[PDB]
Amino acid sequence: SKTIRSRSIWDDAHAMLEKAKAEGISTVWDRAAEQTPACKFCELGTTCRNCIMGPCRIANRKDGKMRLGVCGADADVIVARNFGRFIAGGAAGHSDHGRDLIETLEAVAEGKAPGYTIRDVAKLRRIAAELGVADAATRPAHDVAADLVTICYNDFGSRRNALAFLARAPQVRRDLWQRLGMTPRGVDREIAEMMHRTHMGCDNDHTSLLVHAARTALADGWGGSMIGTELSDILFGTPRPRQSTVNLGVLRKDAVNILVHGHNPVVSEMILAATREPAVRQAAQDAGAADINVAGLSCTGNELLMRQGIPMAGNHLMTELAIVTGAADAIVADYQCIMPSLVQIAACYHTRFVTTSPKGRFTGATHVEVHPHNAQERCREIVMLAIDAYTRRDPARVDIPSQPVSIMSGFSNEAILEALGGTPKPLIDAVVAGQIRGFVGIVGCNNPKIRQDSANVTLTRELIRRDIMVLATGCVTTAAGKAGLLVPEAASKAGEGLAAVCRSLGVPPVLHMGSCVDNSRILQLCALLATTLGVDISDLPVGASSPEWYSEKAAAIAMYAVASGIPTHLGLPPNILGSENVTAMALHGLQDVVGAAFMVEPDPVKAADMLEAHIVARRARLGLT
Amino acid sequence: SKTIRSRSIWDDAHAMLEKAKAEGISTVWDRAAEQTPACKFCELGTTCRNCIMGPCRIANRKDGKMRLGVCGADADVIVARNFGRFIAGGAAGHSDHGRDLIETLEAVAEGKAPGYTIRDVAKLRRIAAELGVADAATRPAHDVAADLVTICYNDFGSRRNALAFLARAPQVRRDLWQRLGMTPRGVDREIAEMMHRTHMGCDNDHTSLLVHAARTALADGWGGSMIGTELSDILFGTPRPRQSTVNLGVLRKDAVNILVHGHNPVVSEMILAATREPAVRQAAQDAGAADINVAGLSCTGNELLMRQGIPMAGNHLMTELAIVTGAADAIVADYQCIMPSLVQIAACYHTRFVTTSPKGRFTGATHVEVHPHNAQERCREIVMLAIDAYTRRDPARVDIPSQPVSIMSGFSNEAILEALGGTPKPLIDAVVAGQIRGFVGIVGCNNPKIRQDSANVTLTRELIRRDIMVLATGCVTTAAGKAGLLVPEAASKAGEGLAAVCRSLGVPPVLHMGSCVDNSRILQLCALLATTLGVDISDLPVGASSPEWYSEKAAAIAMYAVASGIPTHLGLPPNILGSENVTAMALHGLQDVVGAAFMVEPDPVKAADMLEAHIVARRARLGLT
Ligand code: SF4
Ligand code: SF4
Ligand code: FES
Ligand SMILES: [Fe+3]
Ligand SMILES: [Fe+3]
Ligand SMILES: [Mg+2]
Ligand SMILES: [Mg+2]
Ligand SMILES: [Mg+2]
Repeated sequence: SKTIRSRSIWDDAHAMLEKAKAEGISTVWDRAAEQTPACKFCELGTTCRNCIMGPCRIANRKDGKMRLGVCGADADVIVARNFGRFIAGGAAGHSDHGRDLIETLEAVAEGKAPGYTIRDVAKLRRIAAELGVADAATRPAHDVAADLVTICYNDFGSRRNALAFLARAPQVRRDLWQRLGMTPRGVDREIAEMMHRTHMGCDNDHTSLLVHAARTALADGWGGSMIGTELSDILFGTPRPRQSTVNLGVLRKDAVNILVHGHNPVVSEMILAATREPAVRQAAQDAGAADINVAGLSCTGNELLMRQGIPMAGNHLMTELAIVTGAADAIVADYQCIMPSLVQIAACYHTRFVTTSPKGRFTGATHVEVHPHNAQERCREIVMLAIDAYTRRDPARVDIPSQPVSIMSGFSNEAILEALGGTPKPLIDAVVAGQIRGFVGIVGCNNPKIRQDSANVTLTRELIRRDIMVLATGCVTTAAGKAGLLVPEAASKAGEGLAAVCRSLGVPPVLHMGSCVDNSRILQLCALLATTLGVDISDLPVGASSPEWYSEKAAAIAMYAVASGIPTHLGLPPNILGSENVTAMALHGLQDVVGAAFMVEPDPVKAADMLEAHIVARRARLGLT
Repeated sequence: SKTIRSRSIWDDAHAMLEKAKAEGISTVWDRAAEQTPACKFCELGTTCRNCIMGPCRIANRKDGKMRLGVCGADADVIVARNFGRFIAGGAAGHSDHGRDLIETLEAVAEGKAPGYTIRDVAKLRRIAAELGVADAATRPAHDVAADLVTICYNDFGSRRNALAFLARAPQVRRDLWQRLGMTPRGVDREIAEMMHRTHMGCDNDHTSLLVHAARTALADGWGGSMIGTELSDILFGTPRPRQSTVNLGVLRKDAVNILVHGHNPVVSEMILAATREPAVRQAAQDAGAADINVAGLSCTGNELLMRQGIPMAGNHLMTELAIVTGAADAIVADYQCIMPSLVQIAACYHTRFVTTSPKGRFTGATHVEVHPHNAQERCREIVMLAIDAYTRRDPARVDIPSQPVSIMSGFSNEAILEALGGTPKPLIDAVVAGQIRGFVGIVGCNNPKIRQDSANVTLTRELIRRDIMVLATGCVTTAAGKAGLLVPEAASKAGEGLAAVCRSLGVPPVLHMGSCVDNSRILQLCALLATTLGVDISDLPVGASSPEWYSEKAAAIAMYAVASGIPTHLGLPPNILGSENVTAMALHGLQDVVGAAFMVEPDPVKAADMLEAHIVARRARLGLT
C-alpha cells in the first residue's frame, strides 16, 4: 500500500501496518485521518472553555462580532491561557513522576520497600552533600537518604524562594530569572498558580501569562524532572555505556514477551527483577517457553535501556504495532503516553493489558496496583499472568518482522565525564578547536502528522555531518537507534572533526542520555559547561529540537530549554497561531528576554540550517572560529 | 424595554443597561448574545485539545467514525478529563487565596508587615491548639502564630496523609474518603495530580477521573478555602452580626468612590485603612470631595461587609454597570472574576483601573503591586490615584440610579453559636421539632444565560417559605440583600416554624455567612452538627445550590459539597452532556459513592421541590417524626 509506506520510514512499521489492514485493526493513523480536518478554532487556539458564561470562539467577522469572549477576553489572552494550561499539564506529568521517586526513596530509607535498595550509595552521598545534608559522607546511608528525601519534599512545598537544584545554574542565569520573576520556587506551586492565573478574570495579560509558563516549565526542568532523574540513579544505579538492540525484532517467538510501557522505573525495574527469579523462569519453561523476554516501549523502555541494557521494541507510534506482531503476551503500563487503543488491540489477541498505577486507570484493563511495599510481590504476580497468557498465544497470528539493530546506551553525565577522563577539559578543547562545533539535544515524540521518524532521523544525520554532536532522549532514541546512529562505529556517519573526537573517546556521535525526564541531564551538562567557562547558558553553542513532538510534556521541555537559554526547534506549531502577539513572543520576543526563542519548521534540513546558524552565532561571541 | 427587563430583575441594573446602550458600551449580555449559538462540541464537552495529535472532536454516528480521539480516547474519557481540569482550575483559585493568607500571617509573626497584626488573638490560640500547637494558650502570640503558619504550609506540601482541618469531619466520613481514595492530602498536590491524570495516556477511566476530581475539590473546601477563612478571621477579626446597605446607591456623588473588586482582604482591608489617614482625607477635601467612600464588589466586598460593615455596590453582573454610573473614581482589583471588559469601560470614563497582584495582570491597567511589607505605603499611593481621578470626573455623565437597601451581615459560625447561647443545642432542638426542616446553602454567581438574580431570589423565597433556613455566600449575598431578605423583619416571609425561630433569636431567615471561601464555614457547621449528633454529613437535612453559577470555583464548591455528603443543585449544566455515562455518574452514580449527587434544574421552584425532597428523606434517616 502506498498509504502504508507514507506513514513510516521503517520496515517493521510497514509490515505491522499491512498486518493490521488484513486483520481489520485500526491504528492511530486511521483515527488521525478521521480527525482531519480539525476544528479551525481549536487548531488556532482561539476557543475558550474556562467557564460556563461561554464557551467562546474568537472570529474575524466584518460586523466585528465575536472579537471577544463573554468576559471580555481577547484572542491574545485566550491563546496565552490555553498555552499556559497546556504547559502546566506537561509539567504536572514530570512533577508526579519525581514525587513517586521521592516516596520510593523514603520507603527505602525507612526499610519498608522490599526489593528496592540504594543502588548507588556514592551518588546518594554526593547529591546529599551538594544539597546541604550535614555529614552526608560519613553517616549511615539510610539516614542520609532520609535527609535528602526531606530536601526534595521541601521543593514540593510552598516555603522556598528557589528550588534546591537551581544552584547548578550559573549565577548570571539565576540573576536574570530573579529579575524577570521566573525563579521556580515550588514544583507543585507553579502548577497550581498557572491554573489560578488561567481562571476567568485572573491573569489577563498575554506577556505575564507566558512569563509564568516559563516559570512553571523551569520548575519542571530544574525540579520535577531533575529530582526524578537524580533519585532514579540513586535507587537503580547511574547509567554507564553498554550494548543493546532496538526494533520489533527484539521480540522472540520462543519466549514469553513482556512489553513494559509508560514512564516510571519504580515499576519496570521490579518487573524485570521478577522475570529473573528462578522459580518464575521455571514457570515459563513449564509453559513451553525458552525464556522470559522483557522489551521496552517509550520512556520506561529508555530507563531499562540506560541502566540494564534491555532491548527496546519501539517508540510512540510503534506501540500499537508491537501488539500487532501477535507475540506480546502482556503489556505492563504505568502512566503517560499510553494510548487507550492499546486496550482494544490487546483484546484482539491473547495479550493481557496490565495497569499498575492509581493514576493510570484504563477501562477494561487488568489492574494490579504497585506500591513500594508490595512491588516485589505484585510484579511476580504480573509476570505469572504473562506466562499464563503465553499458553494461549495463537501461533498463526505471530509475525515478528525484522532483525534487531545494535545500539549503545547509558550516557549519563557521569559516564560522559568518565569517558573524558574526569573533567570536561577535552570536550571544551574540542569545541574551542572546532572539532565539535556545538551540541543539539534532539528530544521528543512521534506525531501522525509527520511520516514517522522521517524528521527525527534526517535532522540527526544532518547535524552530525556538520560536526554537531547530538544528545538523544525520549522517543528519538529509537529513531536514532534504528538508523544505526547509536554505536561507536557510527562515527563514520559524522563530519571529520566529530568522528575524530568520537573515535578518540570511543563513543558514538549521538549520545543516548535517557528518557524525557533525563532531559534534566542536558540542563545539568549545560550548567556545568557555562559555570566552568564563566558564561551564561545562552552563550553556549547549544540547541534543542523536537521534530515530531505531540505531547504537553514535550512542550514543557521546549519551554524550560528556551527559558534556560537554549534555542529550541519544534517541527509543528502549538495551538497558538490564532494570536500573532503570542506567536511573535514565542518566536522572537523571548529572544530579547531570556536569550533564546522557539523555532517552528517542518523541513528537517531547514531545521538543521537554523540550529546551526544559532550555534555559529554563539561561537563567534565566544571568540571561536 | 423588553430586552433590558429580560436581562435582570433589578432597577439599578435596568438603569445602567439603558445608560450603557445609550453610550454604546458593550456589556457581558451583549457579548453572550454574540457568542450564541455556542460550539456544539465545546458545550457538550466532546472536544479535546490536550495534545497536537489532535485537536479532536467526538461525534455520535452509526458508521462509528469520529467515535474516538487520535489517541483512541472515547467520549467518557474526554468529557471526564475536561471536567476534571475545570474543577482543578477552581480549586487552584482558592488554593492561591489561602496561600496568600499564610504568607501574611507569617510576615506578622516575623514583624515584617507594617499595618497588619493579629486582630483576633483568642481565635489564633484556639485554632492553633485545635491543630496541635503545644502551649497555644500561654506562649507568646507570635510564637504560636509561627507554629500555626508551619502547619498550614505543611498542608501545602507533599508529606501529609490528610489535611489538618479534615479532623473536623466526622469519623464515618473520614473513613469513607480513606477507603475511596478520596482523602485530600495536599492542597497543591491534588491540583498537580489532576493535571497529570488528564495528560494524554494517563488516566483513561471516567470513574477514576471523577473520584480524583472530588479529592481535588475536597482539598479546596477543607484546605485552601478553610485555611483562607480561618486565617482571615485571625488577621482581620472574626465576623459578628452588623447592619449595612447594598446596591449601586451606595456610591455617593459628593465623595471619592473607591470600588474594591476581587477576592483577598489582604488588599481591601489596607485600602480601607489608607482612606482613614488624616493626611489622605485632607487631600480628598482639597479636591472638592466631602469624604472618601469605599464600596465593595463581589467577594472582597463580602469580606469588608462581614468584618467592617462596608456597603456593597453589587455582585458579578453588576460589576460593569457600576462603572456605567460614572461615579467610580477607581476600581482596585486583585484576582478572580474580574472581567477584562472593565478596563475598556473604565477607559470610557475618568475611572482608574488599578491592579495589585502579580497574578492579576490586565493589559492597559495601572499596576501598583501590593505585598505585606509594602501594603501600607502602596495602598496610600492607590488612594491618592483615586483622589486625582475624582478631580477629572464628568458631572454630566453621573447617574447613580437607586437608594441603598438595608442588610444584616456577619454570621460567622462564632456569631451563630453566640446567638444560640454557646452551644448548637437550640438549633438542633428546632430541627428535631420540625420548626426548621433543614438548611440550604445558596452560593455562587450570576450568569448571562439566566435573568440576573431571578433564580437566586426565587429559590431563596421558596425555601424559607417551606421552613428551610438559607445560608447565603458569594454573589447570592447581593441578591438576597436587594430582595430585602437579609434582615430580621424578613421573618414575615418565612414559614411559621422558621419565622418563630428567627424572631426568638433576632436574626434573618437568610444568614449571610460571607465570601466564596467562607463556604468552608458551611462545611465546618455541617461537620459540627454531624459530630454532635454522631452521624454523617450525608445524614443531615442539608442541601446546597448555585442557581446562576458560572465559574470553575463554583463547580469546585459544588463538587466538594457533593463529596462531603451535601446534595447540590446547579441551575445550568456543566459541559458534560456529551457523555451519558459521566452525566449519569454526576447526577445519580455519586449517590452510591459519597451519599449525595448533583442536580441540574433551571426552574427554581422545581429546584426547591428537589432540595426539599432530599431534606425529607434525610429527616427520615434521622428518625425525626
Ligand atoms: S473565561 Fe471568558 S473567554 Fe473563556 S469561556 Fe469564560 S467567558 Fe468565554
Ligand atoms: S489527548 Fe487524545 S483526544 Fe485529546 S487531543 Fe490528544 S489525541 Fe485527541
Ligand atoms: S470544537 Fe468547539 S471550538 Fe473547536
Ligand atoms: Fe516522552
Ligand atoms: Fe464567587
Ligand atoms: Mg511511604
Ligand atoms: Mg515580577
Ligand atoms: Mg513573607
